Amino acid sequence: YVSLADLERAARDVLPGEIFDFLAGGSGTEASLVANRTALERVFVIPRMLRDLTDVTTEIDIFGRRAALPMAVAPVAYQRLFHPEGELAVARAARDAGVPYTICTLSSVSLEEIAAVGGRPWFQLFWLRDEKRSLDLVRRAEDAGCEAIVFTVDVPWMGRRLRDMRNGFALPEWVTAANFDFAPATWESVEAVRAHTDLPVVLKGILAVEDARRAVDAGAGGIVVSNHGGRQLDGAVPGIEMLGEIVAAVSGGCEVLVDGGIRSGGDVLKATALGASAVLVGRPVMWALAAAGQDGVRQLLELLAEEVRDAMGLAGCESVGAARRLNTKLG
Amino acid sequence: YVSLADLERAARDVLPGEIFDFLAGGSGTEASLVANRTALERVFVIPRMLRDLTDVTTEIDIFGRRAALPMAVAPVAYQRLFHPEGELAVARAARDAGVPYTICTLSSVSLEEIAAVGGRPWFQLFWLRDEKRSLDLVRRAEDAGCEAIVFTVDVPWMGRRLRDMRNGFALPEWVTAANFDFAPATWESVEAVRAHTDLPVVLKGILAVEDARRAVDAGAGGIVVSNHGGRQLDGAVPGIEMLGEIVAAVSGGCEVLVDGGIRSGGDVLKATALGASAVLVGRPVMWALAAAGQDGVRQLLELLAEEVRDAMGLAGCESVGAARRLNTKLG
Amino acid sequence: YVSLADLERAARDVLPGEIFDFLAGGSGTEASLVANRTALERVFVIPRMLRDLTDVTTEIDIFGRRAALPMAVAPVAYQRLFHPEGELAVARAARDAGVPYTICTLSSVSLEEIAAVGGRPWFQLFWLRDEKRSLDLVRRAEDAGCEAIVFTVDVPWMGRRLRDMRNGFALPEWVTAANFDFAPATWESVEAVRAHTDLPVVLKGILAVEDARRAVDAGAGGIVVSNHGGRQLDGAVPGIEMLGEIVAAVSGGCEVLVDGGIRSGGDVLKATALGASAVLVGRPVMWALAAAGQDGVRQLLELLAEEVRDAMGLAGCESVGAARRLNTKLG
Amino acid sequence: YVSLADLERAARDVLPGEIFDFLAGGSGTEASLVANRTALERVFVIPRMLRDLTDVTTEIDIFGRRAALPMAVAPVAYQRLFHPEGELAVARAARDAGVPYTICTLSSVSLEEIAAVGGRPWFQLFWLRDEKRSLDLVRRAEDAGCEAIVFTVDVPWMGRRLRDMRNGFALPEWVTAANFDFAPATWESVEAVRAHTDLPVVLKGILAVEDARRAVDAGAGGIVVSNHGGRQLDGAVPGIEMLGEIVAAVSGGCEVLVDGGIRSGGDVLKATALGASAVLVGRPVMWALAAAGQDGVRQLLELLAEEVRDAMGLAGCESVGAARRLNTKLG
Ligand SMILES: Cc1cc2nc3c(=O)[nH]c(=O)nc-3n(C[C@H](O)[C@H](O)[C@H](O)COP(=O)(O)O)c2cc1C
Ligand SMILES: Cc1cc2nc3c(=O)[nH]c(=O)nc-3n(C[C@H](O)[C@H](O)[C@H](O)COP(=O)(O)O)c2cc1C
Ligand SMILES: Cc1cc2nc3c(=O)[nH]c(=O)nc-3n(C[C@H](O)[C@H](O)[C@H](O)COP(=O)(O)O)c2cc1C
Ligand SMILES: Cc1cc2nc3c(=O)[nH]c(=O)nc-3n(C[C@H](O)[C@H](O)[C@H](O)COP(=O)(O)O)c2cc1C
Ligand SMILES: O=C(O)[C@@H](O)Cc1ccccc1
Ligand SMILES: O=C(O)[C@@H](O)Cc1ccccc1
Ligand SMILES: O=C(O)[C@@H](O)Cc1ccccc1
Ligand SMILES: O=C(O)[C@@H](O)Cc1ccccc1
Ligand SMILES: O=C(O)[C@@H](O)Cc1ccccc1
Ligand SMILES: O=C(O)[C@@H](O)Cc1ccccc1
Ligand SMILES: O=C(O)[C@@H](O)Cc1ccccc1
Ligand SMILES: O=C(O)[C@@H](O)Cc1ccccc1
Repeated sequence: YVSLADLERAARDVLPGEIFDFLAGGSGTEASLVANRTALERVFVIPRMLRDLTDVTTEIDIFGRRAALPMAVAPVAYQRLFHPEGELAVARAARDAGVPYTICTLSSVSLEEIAAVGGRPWFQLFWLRDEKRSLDLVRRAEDAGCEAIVFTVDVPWMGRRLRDMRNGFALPEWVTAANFDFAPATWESVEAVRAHTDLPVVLKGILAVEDARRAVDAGAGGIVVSNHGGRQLDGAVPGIEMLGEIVAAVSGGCEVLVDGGIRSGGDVLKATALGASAVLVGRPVMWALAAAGQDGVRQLLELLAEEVRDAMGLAGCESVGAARRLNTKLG
Repeated sequence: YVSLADLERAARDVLPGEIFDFLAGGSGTEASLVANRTALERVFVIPRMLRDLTDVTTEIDIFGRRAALPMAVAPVAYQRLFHPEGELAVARAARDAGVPYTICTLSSVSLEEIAAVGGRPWFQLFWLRDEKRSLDLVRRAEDAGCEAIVFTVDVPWMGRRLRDMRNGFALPEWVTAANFDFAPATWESVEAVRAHTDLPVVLKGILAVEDARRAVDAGAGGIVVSNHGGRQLDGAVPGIEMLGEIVAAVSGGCEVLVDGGIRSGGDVLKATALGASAVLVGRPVMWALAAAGQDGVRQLLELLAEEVRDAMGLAGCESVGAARRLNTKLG
Repeated sequence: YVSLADLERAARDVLPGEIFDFLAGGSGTEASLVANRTALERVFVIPRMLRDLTDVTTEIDIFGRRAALPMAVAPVAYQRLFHPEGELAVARAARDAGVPYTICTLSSVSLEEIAAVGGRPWFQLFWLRDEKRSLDLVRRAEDAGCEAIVFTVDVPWMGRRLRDMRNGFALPEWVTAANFDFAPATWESVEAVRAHTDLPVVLKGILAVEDARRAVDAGAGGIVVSNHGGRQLDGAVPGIEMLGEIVAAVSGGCEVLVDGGIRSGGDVLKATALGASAVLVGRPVMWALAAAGQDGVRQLLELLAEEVRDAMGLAGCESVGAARRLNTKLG
Repeated sequence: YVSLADLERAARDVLPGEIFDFLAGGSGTEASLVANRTALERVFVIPRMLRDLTDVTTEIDIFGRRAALPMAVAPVAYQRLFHPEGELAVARAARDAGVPYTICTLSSVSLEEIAAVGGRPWFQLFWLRDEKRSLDLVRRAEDAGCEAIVFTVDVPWMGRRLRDMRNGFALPEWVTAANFDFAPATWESVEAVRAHTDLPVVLKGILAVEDARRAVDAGAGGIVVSNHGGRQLDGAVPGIEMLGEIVAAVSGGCEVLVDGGIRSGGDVLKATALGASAVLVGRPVMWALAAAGQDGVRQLLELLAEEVRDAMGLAGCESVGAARRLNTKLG
């Protein structure tokens, strides 16, 4: 595998069609899904030359911990859909690569088992039905050693995924929500979470500038600027198109991550140059999982690591901070 | 049917080619027809998160009455072309959905029969040959219980529809202008109508900002920002491209509606976010009529209702007014 | 024929390939040729409604004479290439339509014969080898009753037409330059012409704003904002893209015409709305000539006349002057 | 051959696939490779008319010497890959055309043999492993009569060329680095070179404005605004998109060249109009070499010479300086 696109074809071959579609699809006409890629493709970097590259490092510090790359594995529900080892395969590869892994509320292996793998697990929260259970999930995650709560804020309910509707797709009987035996979140829900954990709370799915500033005011330790991979509002702006304005508005008040369509180290560089602290990567991690299990994800993460270092140095950046100071031009 | 596009294919199968073309076509090279869709596709919404969605409502008040959605059925002449029950099937489904139905001057069932169906009928006016007959049609409509006069102002004569010319298309002998046994409108014609009814007069086919302001000055209760579905001037700007500027110029002085290419609840949301009070929908209603009669239109209107509610809540809007305060970004 | 595009197909059928290519082609990679159409397609008109259309007229006064449309037939060399009656067929149809016809320096029928047809002939000048012969051609034209000298200023030499090179195209022995038994023009050449005729001198092939202003200063009675149909500099900006800026810069000091890709009455309207006094039309006139001789050109000119009137009234313009006051929007 | 594109097809026929790919390819997804052409295609020139063209000259003075065209042959490593005579064939044709030829550090014929051909050789430098050897290469070049040192500054290491990886491409045993029996460059390396030669030092691969100004401050005699033909950072902005801003920032302090996708005399004109002193041309020279050896390159250079003169005069420019004062418009 010499690009992330080799892995997509290999995943399409092995997965059942309806599962491939569950993974690949977006909501509505898939406008936002396609726009995530379009938007990245319009961005060109203006590289710097003749800088010292004797110690190029891709490491960052985030939410109290060193990460090997400015990247984390995005939350993706039900990973046993893609491979029998599911979340454990992905979490092991992430641990070994030094990349944070986001454990899902709807994980197909329990959060405690996943966290036992080690590494830098984060925990993604879907707000439940009741405040007390939501907060129980948060406490479980914190007790298990998760280092951040990734509160998903863009899913008051799920988007209408027409591929799944047409396929009549439903979870196989062999995949379950292993954390169990839901409701719209509000700012009051954010406060309830913030009051009940000492972990950084990261709001995932912020697109409006006013919401980014309120997230800081609310005591968030980060946000993820995201349209949920084009799976929520069809017609929502891509995160990458809001990122620059949002980074300027928070003015260092929280970490600002982005996701949506990141498919190479050059894409990571683009996101960094627009001001992102780090990115999330979703679908490609699942392609590598589907294609080759743990070793598949490990290979993906090594290819991304090499592509990020490559891109940084070709752009004259010895550190991620320097990459953030690069300028861009739209094509 | 899980999108409006399923219905188009079903209509293409059942209708005779030349009738499908009458419906689908525009004037000239169809530039304005295509641009209506292009323009909507360029618009992205910036959704808001974490707002109270406990009582999301799609209702609006317009021209004195509650409507269930910010939408009305556009005037489309000769609906017996598409189904034997014609306008009565459409008007019944609209009534049952709580959406206003626009009765045409060139309806293939008489305006009085259509209005007898009940619901919230509006009446569209083509200016006749003489002031007295025009005003008779208006009086008939008002006497029959129509709640607004939709004066079409963009048809001093008809556009050159090359599909129809090539097809040598002509009304079958079995469809007639059931309101009977025409001339360019002017501002003087608007005043004659305004002076002779107590109903709100809505000017349909306004694109210039100066014309929107004059419509307010003239005592219009609304306008429809529209290029007549690309069927009049070929090269006329899409309404959606003028809407924001026109909403700012009238500064609350009349309702501002838009039409042209609205094909989903996400499109409704876009129009709302650009400042529209409500939209009209034309061709898709006729596709549903052609495909499945009354029940077909009912299904379409239920799908739109669900898509509008979906979109609103995913964008953090509990009401249409809140949707109007959303910001947009062009792609 | 219900569009100008029907005529192109009919011309492609009858003409020998290499002659069709001579007609259709441009210089280089044909970038400027294609851009003429692209540019027109980006322009949308903002129509006005509810104006008096009781006496819509397409007439204009130009260079001392009434014309039936804001349009003239562009100079196109060697029209016997396309039909045996060549320039006489075209000039007769133009006369009968009330449109000025531009007689070429390289006409395949003598300028005196063409002018004998009557109508409103103009004469296009290519600068010769010597000042005295150039001026003889001008005197011949004036003596024959031509009403304007269209001095071509964008051909210091001919563009590299790769279709013709590949075809090894050469004038058949049966077509000759009937005005005979060339050199780069300069501003000094313009003055020599201006000093030797009382006719309005029109500089054809102006694209820079500074050249438009100098043309006024030089005593030109008009200019044609033009990239020579994409046949001269490959990469020259389309005239339509310079027109607005040039109209503002001359501020009524001379007539400002445009050409390049005008293929409908809607295109005429666009050019007018951008500020053109009139347009030239080239290739479509030759398609109609090739397809059906005199009667073919007559049909084209009647179709354009109807399309121009149609477009004007749909846009609320009772006169060409009103069309010039329309606003536009780029798509 | 009547365009540069005829030569590409002829090269594709004769070269082995993997060598054609080595030549044609870029890094990553080839975004920057494609963008070099896109960017040129967006540029339109605004030509001037009616200027004196009695003595049109394409000559320029650069780095102390007259060149016949505002163009040089770009450095391209290992030219014996494309033809058995390699660099000598290219250098002979360049000499005979009066165009500077850039001898590569990785030339497949020794720099001394190439320079013995005569003409205006320049020498391109890749920074070595040690300062003393780098400087030896520079001294060799100067001793051999090279007239400028083209220091490549955009290759701290090589880009990831996926075509070559997929092809498993490797230098045949019959091609060697004939100058021998590498390390990231820095500004300190530039100074070491500048201190050790009296030749103008030209930094090739500058894209940021701040780097252009520092190059002047560093005592460079020129720069080449370049993304290395899309072979280094995938996502690097095209040089042509930075050129105008960089020319304004150096304000005459050094020569500013550009490369990337120059494929015609019209493209040369575009680069000149954006402010370039001269261009480099890479891939097309290798196509002509592959197709027809020395005589192939000679034919290419004659075709470019004629296309540059053609374009200049059609645009009203009697000299390259006048071409630099042309304005442009983006399409
Ligand atoms: C199959 C699938 C399941 C997902 N499940 C979740 C989830 O449970 N929670 C969440 O916050 N995001 C979820 N996401 C969204 C991802 O976290 C991420 O925002 C999106 O996939 C990012 O884009 P990418 O896949 O283009 O890299 C899911 C995405 C996919 C494709
Ligand atoms: C077949 C057909 C007939 C129409 N008849 C009328 C009419 O009688 N009066 C009118 O004002 N608009 C008429 N319209 C225009 C519609 O009211 C509406 O402006 C246009 O169709 C809106 O766009 P949409 O079809 O893209 O939703 C007609 C449209 C179509 C397609
Ligand atoms: C076959 C052909 C021959 C032409 N000959 C001349 C000429 O002799 N003089 C001139 O000024 N323009 C000449 N032109 C350019 C036209 O006058 C006009 O600028 C160009 O064709 C306008 O565009 P259109 O063909 O797109 O309508 C010629 C154009 C064509 C296609
Ligand atoms: C096969 C190949 C080899 C190259 N080798 C070198 C090199 O040794 N040094 C260098 O500075 N640039 C090198 N370049 C880049 C060229 O100098 C030039 O920047 C690029 O090819 C310019 O674009 P063009 O090929 O689009 O005209 C090479 C380019 C190609 C295609
Ligand atoms: O995009 C998302 O967040 C959802 O698709 C995750 C999910 C999948 C399946 C069932 C429930 C939830
Ligand atoms: O308005 C801005 O500043 C960004 O939306 C521009 C942008 C477009 C596409 C991708 C990234 C950024
Ligand atoms: O777009 C419109 O408004 C017309 O097509 C309506 C109409 C149809 C048929 C006959 C007359 C009128
Ligand atoms: O000028 C403006 O402000 C709008 O025309 C922009 C727009 C384009 C496309 C769609 C909607 C809006
Ligand atoms: O575009 C033009 O103006 C030329 O093609 C006219 C011409 C044709 C043939 C020979 C000479 C001149
Ligand atoms: O800069 C301007 O104002 C015109 O070039 C814009 C334009 C583009 C395309 C067509 C016409 C006009
Ligand atoms: O683009 C470049 O500069 C390299 O491809 C040149 C090179 C080719 C082969 C081996 C080493 C270096
Ligand atoms: O910003 C500018 O001024 C140039 O990037 C514009 C440009 C685009 C494409 C080609 C050349 C120039």
